[PDB]
Amino acid sequence: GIVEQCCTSICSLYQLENYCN
Amino acid sequence: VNQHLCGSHLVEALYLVCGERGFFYTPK
Ligand SMILES: [Cl-]
Ligand SMILES: [Zn+2]
Repeated sequence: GIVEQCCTSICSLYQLENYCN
Repeated sequence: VNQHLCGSHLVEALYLVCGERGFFYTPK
């Protein structure tokens, strides 16, 4: 998930917007 | 790579990025 994707490697604001509601 | 320490940074960044739309945080 986002832990998998954003903790090993740095997610941008762009990538993180994907998890919004 | 501590998901727990990392997780708390992520919930804070999702609060800024998502703002008003909100989000679900399932640690999943
Ligand atoms: Cl930390
Ligand atoms: Zn920290």
